[PDB]
Amino acid sequence: KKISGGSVVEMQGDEMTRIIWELIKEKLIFPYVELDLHSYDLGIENRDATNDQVTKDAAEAIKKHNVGVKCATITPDEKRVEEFKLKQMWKSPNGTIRNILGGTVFREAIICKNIPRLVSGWVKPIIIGHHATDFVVPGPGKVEITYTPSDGTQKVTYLVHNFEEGGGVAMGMYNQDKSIEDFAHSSFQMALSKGWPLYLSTKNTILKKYDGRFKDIFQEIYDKQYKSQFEAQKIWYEHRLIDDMVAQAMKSEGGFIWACSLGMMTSVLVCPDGKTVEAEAAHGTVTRHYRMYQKGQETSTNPIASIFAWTRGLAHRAKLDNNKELAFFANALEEVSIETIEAGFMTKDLAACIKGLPNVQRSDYLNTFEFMDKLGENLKIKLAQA
Amino acid sequence: KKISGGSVVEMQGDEMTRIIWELIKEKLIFPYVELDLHSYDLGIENRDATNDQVTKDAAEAIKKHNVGVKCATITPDEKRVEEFKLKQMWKSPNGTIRNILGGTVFREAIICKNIPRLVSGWVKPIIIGHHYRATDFVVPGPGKVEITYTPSDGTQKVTYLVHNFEEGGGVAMGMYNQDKSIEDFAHSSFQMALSKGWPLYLSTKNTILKKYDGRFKDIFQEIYDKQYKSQFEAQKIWYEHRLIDDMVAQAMKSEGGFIWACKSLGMMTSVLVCPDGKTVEAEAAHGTVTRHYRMYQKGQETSTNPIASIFAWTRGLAHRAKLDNNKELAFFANALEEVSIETIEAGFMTKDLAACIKGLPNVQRSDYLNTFEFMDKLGENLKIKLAQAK
Ligand SMILES: NC(=O)C1=CN([C@@H]2O[C@H](COP(=O)(O)OP(=O)(O)OC[C@H]3O[C@@H](n4cnc5c(N)ncnc54)[C@H](OP(=O)(O)O)[C@@H]3O)[C@@H](O)[C@H]2O)C=CC1
Ligand SMILES: NC(=O)C1=CN([C@@H]2O[C@H](COP(=O)(O)OP(=O)(O)OC[C@H]3O[C@@H](n4cnc5c(N)ncnc54)[C@H](OP(=O)(O)O)[C@@H]3O)[C@@H](O)[C@H]2O)C=CC1
Ligand SMILES: CN1C(=O)/C(=C\c2ccc(=O)[nH]c2)NC1=S
Repeated sequence: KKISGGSVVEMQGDEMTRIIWELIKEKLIFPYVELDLHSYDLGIENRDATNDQVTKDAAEAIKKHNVGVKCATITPDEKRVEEFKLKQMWKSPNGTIRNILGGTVFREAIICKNIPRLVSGWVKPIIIGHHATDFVVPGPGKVEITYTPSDGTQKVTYLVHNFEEGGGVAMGMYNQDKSIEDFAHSSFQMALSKGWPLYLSTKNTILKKYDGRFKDIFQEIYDKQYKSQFEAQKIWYEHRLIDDMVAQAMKSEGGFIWACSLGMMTSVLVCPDGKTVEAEAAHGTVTRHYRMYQKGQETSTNPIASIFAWTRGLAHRAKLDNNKELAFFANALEEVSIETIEAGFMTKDLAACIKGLPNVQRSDYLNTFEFMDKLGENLKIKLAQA
Repeated sequence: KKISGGSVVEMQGDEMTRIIWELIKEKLIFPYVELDLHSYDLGIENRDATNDQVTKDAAEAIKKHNVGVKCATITPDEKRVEEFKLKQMWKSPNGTIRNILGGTVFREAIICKNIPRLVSGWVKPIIIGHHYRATDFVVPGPGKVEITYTPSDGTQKVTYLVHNFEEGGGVAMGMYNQDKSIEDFAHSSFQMALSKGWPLYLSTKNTILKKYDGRFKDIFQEIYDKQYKSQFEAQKIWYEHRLIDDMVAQAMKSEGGFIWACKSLGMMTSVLVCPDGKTVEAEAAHGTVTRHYRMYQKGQETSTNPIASIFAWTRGLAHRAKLDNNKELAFFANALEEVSIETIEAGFMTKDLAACIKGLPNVQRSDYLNTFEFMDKLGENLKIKLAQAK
């Protein structure tokens, strides 16, 4: 009577998102889906309690089971250490996981037809994917950067700058071909999965050789694994330059992968091998909202990013398992969310995008529990019907 | 009769901006201001003709007279060489001038109330300083990339491994920065904050590049304490280093009204600020507007935006005034800046602004004036505004 989801690593979070997260599982996921769930408590007091072990433990779990969905979690500073009496200034969980998993991060804003987009439109969303020794130079003299190949066949030495002025500062950066390659695979697969064109954008004219190598190693992997599958879906890859991008793009239908309100932005880390994926929101814990919540005040916090974390995650578990039932479900919910907002029912943040904050009458939007309630109602219906 | 302006270095540019600059002069400056005008014609023909000499001179002039106003100039490339049979693909004027005067470039966007902004929280303006010359090359296969510092005083050289490539090849690059260059950045930066009475913010990835951005933060504080804290507190402003992630946070959540030191185009104003805090060069941040200019050539109606260009004149003129204690000029410059904003805030604008409000597809002709009409309306409100302050 319920769907078999399968293996999902979930990660609990902090403050206001910890609440929405629970609200989602309760009203939107568990009433409908059975999962073999590898839950990991990543909330600040638990991370401290276990010496950030829970984090490493979770990351390994995702590596194992391919699918991870993550609630937003407190990264620590002074005030935090002071607040929870933390033993240490724990390294961002995103950082720790990203480190054990690799891959490249894709960021997509969810588009609602009644919600202002920067460009008037933009019917379909653009999907953005983003991609050293430094020292002091006491006084004058040459800083040269020099390359000797393994076989000692040559030696190239380029001068970085000659200091006759005084001292300064200097640095050296590198980048292996492998990493560029992983960036490419991920970039093309992303374009495949979402059946959309891919673009690349570089300096290329300034940092010629560096950004050149990117142009190249993309082309090559395209022309030897992807030129084929791509046109098998009437969909291209192409290069371009940053300002010529923003050119034909800020006058575009939108809806392509481009390689280089917060409640609506969705990040996803897509690993090299295409099989492993972690989804989360792009926003934080929404502390301001949670302080209010604590104070007994009413809140209007956008659960969409967090929802899409779930769906995109579930979507990818379905894909892997070859699970048409589940696949349908994830999609069905992604629909209901956009549907419900387009229907006019929405949280305060969205309402502000439409009317501007000074203009928002309480009856223009719904509070956190009201909006979550409404999606619950609309999901229940939409599923009952089709 | 007219206000005595003083020494001002004028540079004339190309294409649409050339047409507009002549209108700004004719209609808005000259009628009210006499000026000891060192003009230099930075047209492309003339730059060609004189063997980019006129450029150099203009820079040298600005050096000597402290105040410049630049019209947008063509930067050549292959296509341009053909169009103009150029003797040579001459370097970017700004490039030439900036490498003679030094200092720090500063963009401020001009904000009208009726113009959908980037963030509606930004009710007051945000001014951004930016600091290029990095050597980069391709590792074809395995080997070591090392970066070596040999002191000029004969002390043992110092070698850092940048990466030892075993599995494959890749890319590499050195980057550098002189103390002088950073000192300059800091000064220019504190100069401009005091100038504009707004507070100053430096951002870095200092945590991540301990030594490289470490130097900046330091050099900035060390300069800030040694000679600006006094003047800063004695004006209710402050300096402060921050990290980029904190810095965009506070920015996106702010009221605007601050200068930030960082390591629509007809409303963007570029200002080169020399460290001495005595020389300034003003210019619109946009280019020569060929697209519009070729429309103008073929007899068609244009609606190009003069504000950017006008503010070149006004910061230049304003700085001149401030230098010379010219209370009369000072007023005028402001008076004109306001009239600008005002006129647009009154509905009278160019097509590009009209499309900021009504959406590019929904822009009807009656929403906006064309270049020449709008330029007149500026002329009209200026006269009127000026007549009122008397
Ligand atoms: N683990 C993770 O993935 C991340 C964690 N964080 C953590 O978040 C904590 C504090 O977050 P902070 O950086 O202050 O800001 P957040 O990114 O948490 O959100 C700050 C502001 O953005 C708006 N906002 C963001 N998300 C939503 C939403 N879903 N619905 C409605 N409004 C939203 C609200 O604006 P308004 O005030 O106008 O209502 C909110 O006050 C920090 O401790 C940080 O470490 C941050 C980012 C990612
Ligand atoms: N000397 C200088 O400081 C600079 C010079 N240039 C030079 O300009 C030439 C061509 O410039 P280009 O690349 O077209 O860049 P431009 O800055 O001239 O502008 C390109 C587009 O931006 C919009 N735009 C810019 N300024 C205005 C304005 N004042 N009013 C209305 N719309 C505006 C127009 O778009 P739309 O067509 O949609 O109206 C315009 O076609 C080159 O040779 C280049 O080197 C460029 C930048 C700076
Ligand atoms: C405005 N502008 C430039 O500055 C430019 C190139 C440049 C500038 C300074 C320098 O030191 N080297 C190169 N081209 C255009 S247009």
